[PDB]
Amino acid sequence: LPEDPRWELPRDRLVLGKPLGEGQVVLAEAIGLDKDKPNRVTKVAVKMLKSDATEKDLSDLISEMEMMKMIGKHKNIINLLGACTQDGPLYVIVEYASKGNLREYLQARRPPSYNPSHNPEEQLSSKDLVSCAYQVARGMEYLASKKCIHRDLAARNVLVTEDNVMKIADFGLPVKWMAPEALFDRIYTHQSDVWSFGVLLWEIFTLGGSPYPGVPVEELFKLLKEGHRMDKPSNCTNELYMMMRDCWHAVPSQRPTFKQLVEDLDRIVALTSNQE
Ligand SMILES: COc1cc(OC)c(Cl)c(N2Cc3cnc(NC4CCCCC4)nc3N([C@H]3CCN(C(=O)/C=C/CN(C)C)C3)C2=O)c1Cl
Repeated sequence: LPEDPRWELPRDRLVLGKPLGEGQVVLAEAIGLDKDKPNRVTKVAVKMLKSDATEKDLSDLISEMEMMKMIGKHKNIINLLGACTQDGPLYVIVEYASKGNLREYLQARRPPSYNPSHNPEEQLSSKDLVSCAYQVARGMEYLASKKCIHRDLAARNVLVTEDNVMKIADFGLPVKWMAPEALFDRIYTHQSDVWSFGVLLWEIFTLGGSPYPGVPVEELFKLLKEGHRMDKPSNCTNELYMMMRDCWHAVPSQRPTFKQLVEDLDRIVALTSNQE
């Protein structure tokens, strides 16, 4: 594989740590990732091919990496940090998110709807929830501006850092998150991503609720054509419900853009107190 000096990090500068999940992702420590601070260690996530991996697996991993190079940096996406491509197997180094995906993060913060965790965490304010939504919309607005269409936007594909920064995941590569047009015609656009975001908003305000609970997949597209839409979560403002519903406009052209959603969420965040 051709070397790329803009991203290469010597292999011995990376201390492989524990599994993070399934190629596969391990936690690691990078020594001197910032060339200005060569004695600093930074926790990172690393992706590499699985044990019984194919040629297709390899070139997808490369495509993902090359795509990540082009998209550029934004604080609300999982950014590329480097790669080990030479002295052995391919490693792709990206930012680490210690607090899990948003779906788990939220569930684990439910009041003791059911809390599956034996290790529960502290309650989130109303302002925190809106601000989570705002950050995710910022992520997507940036991705949309670089002409990237996600296709599987959902709370499970948002990750949360140690500092509670929301970061879009796997943006360079389930039916209950798809716009109808994607579901039927396999037509994915920025507008279908906006649909997916509405579902993601509903997850936020159900603290990780499963969408369309009890509805079988088979039925769902029909129900959707007939104008079926999820009910408002028990604890969600009418305003934020309207945003969900706008995201779920049957006509893709009539949905708001991520640009507009960011603006709207910015206003709502500033209008929601830390105490309400
Ligand atoms: C090219 O490499 C990547 C490209 C990416 O998007 C463009 C992403 Cl999102 C990733 N990441 C980076 C990443 C960063 N931090 C974490 N933290 C874990 C969160 C899950 C709990 C422990 C820490 N994970 C990353 N992973 C995956 C690894 C597993 N992930 C999950 O959400 C797993 C959920 C399963 N539950 C039951 C624990 C996210 C990734 O796949 C990686 Cl490694």
